Amino acid sequence: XXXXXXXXXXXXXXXXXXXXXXXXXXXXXXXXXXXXXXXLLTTKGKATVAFAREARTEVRKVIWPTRQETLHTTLIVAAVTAVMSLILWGLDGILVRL
Amino acid sequence: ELKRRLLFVIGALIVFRIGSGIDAAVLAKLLEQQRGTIIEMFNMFSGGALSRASIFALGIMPYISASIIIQLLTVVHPTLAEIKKEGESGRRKISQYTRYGTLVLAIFQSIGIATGLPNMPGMQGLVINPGFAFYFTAVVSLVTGTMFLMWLGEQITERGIGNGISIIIFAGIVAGLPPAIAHTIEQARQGDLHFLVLLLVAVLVFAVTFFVVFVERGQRRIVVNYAKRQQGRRVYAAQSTHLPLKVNMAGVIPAIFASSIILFPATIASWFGGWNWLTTISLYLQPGQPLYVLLYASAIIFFCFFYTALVFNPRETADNLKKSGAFVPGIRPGEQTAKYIDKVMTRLTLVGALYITFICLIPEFMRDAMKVPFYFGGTSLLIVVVVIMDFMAQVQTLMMS
Repeated sequence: XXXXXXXXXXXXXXXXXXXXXXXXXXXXXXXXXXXXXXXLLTTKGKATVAFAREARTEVRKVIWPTRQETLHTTLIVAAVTAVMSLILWGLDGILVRL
Repeated sequence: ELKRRLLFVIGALIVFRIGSGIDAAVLAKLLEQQRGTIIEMFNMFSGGALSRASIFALGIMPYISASIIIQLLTVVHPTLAEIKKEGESGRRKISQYTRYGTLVLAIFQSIGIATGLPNMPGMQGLVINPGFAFYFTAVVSLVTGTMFLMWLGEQITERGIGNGISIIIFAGIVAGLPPAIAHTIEQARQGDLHFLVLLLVAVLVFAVTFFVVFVERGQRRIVVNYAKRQQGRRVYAAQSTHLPLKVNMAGVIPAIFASSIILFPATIASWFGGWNWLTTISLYLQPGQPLYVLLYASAIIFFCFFYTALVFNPRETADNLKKSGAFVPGIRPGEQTAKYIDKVMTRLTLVGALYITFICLIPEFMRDAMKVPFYFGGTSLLIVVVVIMDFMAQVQTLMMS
């Protein structure tokens, strides 16, 4: 079961189409994906399916919407970005000035 | 003290950001050009080393590029697989051999430039011509600069805090920002930049950061229980304490790694005119194409598995749990608990690096739609938010101590 990656290769070459050599390279790598698919892939499929059950299991640890922790994070990163920018200004204004 | 470690690293990186035969104005003209998106990428990775035309032009990118290489030598060359696993001694000889691969990589990369990039006093300058005295002085100044940065980063990882190099480039791009935003608001009074799209890029930046911090909010805490009565009789409970295991670690390692491995072959390999097929392949190697970012992603996730597997050593953690007196009722201690935490941590962190690659890919489509390049990039937004978050959490964490 390596089929979905090759369908994704078809989709990625179709995205790369719309200027001929790059679309040909995307098609060539899609052909390489099919060559890998010509002959583990079903075990990779079942592994990723297991990983998606694990994903959901780990979704249960994802903290649901909180506007407060959002604003905490928000203001933290806004503050930190302002800090780095003030660092950057204190350095490059007088350094470029000099 | 602890106050002096932070103000020593701060001072070191402040004279780094001041110090960070080629007429540089010509290059400053060349960086206003599309179709080589990777140049702008080199000024992010360089946080502006080739915009400022630094003395160290590509930075610390060779060093990180060796740290992956050796991990291959752990796999291949079992004689090498035995010396990597050989314990304490031998490792500092491997670290000096990583240094010696770096140094021959800086030699090799200077060859790659002065063969590949130049062959014109626009790409070169007036003092440094295609003679081997100019070639040699060029290589000498660029390798001496990268060595200075290598030594300074071997003093800051040890007697200073964390990484540092991340923050070096990071402050290079934040201080590269005000002209770039000056240009955007000059083109905002022009119809080049439309005001709807520019506030759209400001809000997509804000919502991707929100997604980052949402991936950071819920982690996964495993409640383990301790039944403990201290023999002093001041006995209260059987207490269930969660181990709040966290996702992706201390600087997304395959992003920085993958970026060094992206930017090495486009200068050295693809720039050989004299061979022609190799030059054509280098020209194709443009990050306007989905193939490169897919292969980079596959690299990153595999590399992420490896790096994370490096970070934790689950048996020590498990021994600690036996030492600290907590138990998950029903699972055999040791290997089964080991195997358990390992499979689960893999399955989580893999999803983490996946969504990391998802937040990584979209800004590039934003950069195709807007015309953005190595500036607001899908790789660097994430790494800057996580370095700042990490260090301030580690600062509060070590402020309790």
